[PDB]
Amino acid sequence: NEFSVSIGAPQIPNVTWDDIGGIDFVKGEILDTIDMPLKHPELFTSGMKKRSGILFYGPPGTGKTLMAKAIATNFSLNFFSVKGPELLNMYIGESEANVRRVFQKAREAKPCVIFFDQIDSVAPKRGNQGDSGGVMDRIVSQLLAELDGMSTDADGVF
Amino acid sequence: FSVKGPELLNMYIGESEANVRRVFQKAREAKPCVIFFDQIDSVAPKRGNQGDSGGVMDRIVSQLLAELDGMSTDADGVFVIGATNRPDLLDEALLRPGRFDKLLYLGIPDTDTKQLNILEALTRKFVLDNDVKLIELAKLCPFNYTGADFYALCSDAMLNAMSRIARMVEKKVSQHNELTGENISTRRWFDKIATKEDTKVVVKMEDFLKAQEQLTPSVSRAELNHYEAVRANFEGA
Amino acid sequence: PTKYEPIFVNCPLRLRSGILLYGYPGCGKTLLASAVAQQCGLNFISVKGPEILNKFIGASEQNIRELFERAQSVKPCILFFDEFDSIAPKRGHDSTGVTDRVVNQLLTQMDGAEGLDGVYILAATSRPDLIDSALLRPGRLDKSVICNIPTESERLDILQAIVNSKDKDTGQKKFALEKNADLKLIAEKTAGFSGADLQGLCYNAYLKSVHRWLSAADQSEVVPGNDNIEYFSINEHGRREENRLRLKTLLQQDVVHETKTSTSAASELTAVVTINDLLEACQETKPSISTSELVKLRGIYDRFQKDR
Ligand SMILES: Nc1ncnc2c1ncn2[C@@H]1O[C@H](COP(=O)(O)OP(=O)(O)OP(=O)(O)O)[C@@H](O)[C@H]1O
Ligand SMILES: Nc1ncnc2c1ncn2[C@@H]1O[C@H](COP(=O)(O)OP(=O)(O)O)[C@@H](O)[C@H]1O
Ligand SMILES: [Mg+2]
Repeated sequence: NEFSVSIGAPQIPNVTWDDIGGIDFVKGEILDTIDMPLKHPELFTSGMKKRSGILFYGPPGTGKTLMAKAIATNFSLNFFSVKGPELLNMYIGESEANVRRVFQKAREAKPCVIFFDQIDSVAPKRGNQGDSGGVMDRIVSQLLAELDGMSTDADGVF
Repeated sequence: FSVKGPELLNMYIGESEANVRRVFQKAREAKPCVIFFDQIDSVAPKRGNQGDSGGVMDRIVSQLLAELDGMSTDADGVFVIGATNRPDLLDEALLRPGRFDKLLYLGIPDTDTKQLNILEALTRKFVLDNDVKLIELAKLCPFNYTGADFYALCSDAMLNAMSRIARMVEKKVSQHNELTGENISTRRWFDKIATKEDTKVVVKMEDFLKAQEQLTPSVSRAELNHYEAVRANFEGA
Repeated sequence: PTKYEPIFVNCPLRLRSGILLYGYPGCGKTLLASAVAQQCGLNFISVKGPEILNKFIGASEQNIRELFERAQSVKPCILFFDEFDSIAPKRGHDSTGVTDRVVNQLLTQMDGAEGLDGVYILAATSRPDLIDSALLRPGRLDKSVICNIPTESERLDILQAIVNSKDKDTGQKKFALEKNADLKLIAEKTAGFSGADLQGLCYNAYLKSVHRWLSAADQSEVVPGNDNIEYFSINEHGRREENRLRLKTLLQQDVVHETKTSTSAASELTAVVTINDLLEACQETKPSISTSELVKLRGIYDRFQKDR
């Protein structure tokens, strides 16, 4: 906890998975998908790709954000929350630094889950506009490319 | 010495009028000769909308409308020879009888060309072994075609001659055991034999048609050419 | 220009206009160019995508110029503009001058002083509509060529390469097997296959094949192991008689010094691929595209040549 408070994220994984009722073999396939690469490593200590990322697109009112912290608690994942738009900054030419920071902190916390809540805040249509290529495009395309192009070799993050 | 029109727009606040004033000064500083101007889409003056919109930028056109037209009306020393294709992208604040007239059109020759003969004449400097000129068979191309691809076809014919001599030297390498203990040292062999045969050209294989019959699609023949051909009269005059 | 040029140095006429590649989406390009890098010259400047569209005025027109300069000034060097969504999708549709002047930059950089024609050129765009630009002139880019979804038949070559190509001076296989049978349905009939099954014909199917070697039998029934302290029939006392917690009250005798064992073999832990695992894989087909797109893309393909 002292490590997480000083260097890690606030609001550590701290909930009983027992409370996420009603989800079924859907939670089965999810949980097994995040369990097996974590605790059965002989099947997974290998150079191929291994289900490094997931997204969620259900309507509001079924709890995603809760189940994310819950599954993180189920295997004591290191945890970092991108609380939406805090990647943005005034300084064109430096605002991307928080993206490199995300993989810096992930790589520093090898068994980590990285959670972009409200990802829309940094995910318009990739075919955005015929207007200017404003910062909203240059941050998101670079982020998507880097999360495709790095840690894909340094396996471990989620 | 020419305007290099796309470059040399300075971004810096209120600076770039300096580059227009400099370029026309450096032009006039040679007394007798023209400036080439690319497409005027290099400037793309476009009346304030759906683009630069005349606000955060005006600095080039707001000078070019005036000062070089002043020189043009005194009509000495320096002359314009711009190469516009897309007047729909331009405001027509130039390109008009009041300033810089003579919207001059030629079109593309339909099929009757001496330019086919001049094509042959510029495949020359490299040898055609035939006694017959054999040029006219190129007119088997469907009409309205006579673009710069004439020399893309001369390039393809030359590359075919290169491919022939390449496979010939590959054959010589394959039989190089006839004069060396092994089919080895090719990168030394060609230099130490060097029995002339120095890529002497083989246009005799007429492979310009062998390219052309593929309908080499870097040619343009679409309705866009008809669009230009009609609007040159209907609006380009 | 590099194998036969050194023996035909006279080099009569026009320089090579490089690559005007196109193909089906998501495939068919970087896997070639990154290997062509073996002979291009220096390791070429594969800059690509939006990176050109820096900011409102001037920056792209600076960067493209310094790009061509710093590419050529050492050695022959390709670039990687790929899709014209990077530059020159159309005239107009611009703001503050971001794109269209840098298009005219491209048309002016492509002349005169490339240093060596082994710059070549490389465009690789998917879906070669949305260009409508003069750079299709023969002296600006070469002839169009398609990369396309074939019949299944080359999948056998693809599969065997993927199995056997990646090596560490070892003769290793990514997914070692002895062929239980010929590819049969896999080579020629494996699914509806309208979209390609991609690497997804092997990915996850690998783990399925591993399950029949790691999870089935022993690991589902016992903890397999050998040597060291091991299990023993200690038989010291009844497990629960005086209390429910007598069992495992005593600790082990000694800590292990060290132990040695190979990580993988054909005997153990290898992938043990089978035809019926590929049958399961092709039952789990996920075609990358559907005919509802290809009916449009086919038009976009064929209309790209002979037509404009
Ligand atoms: N087991 C459960 N199954 C379904 N819903 C649950 C469960 N447990 C709690 N909830 C409800 O899920 C709600 C969360 O809804 P939702 O995930 O749409 O919101 P959110 O976390 O604010 O969203 P966002 O992901 O957009 O930030 C909680 O208000 C809670 O009442
Ligand atoms: N034989 C193959 N067929 C199709 N795709 C392949 C093959 N081998 C590798 N790939 C994939 O090609 C991708 C890169 O190629 P590219 O055509 O640039 O894709 P994209 O069009 O999505 O950028 C990589 O993700 C790689 O996994
Ligand atoms: Mg949330």
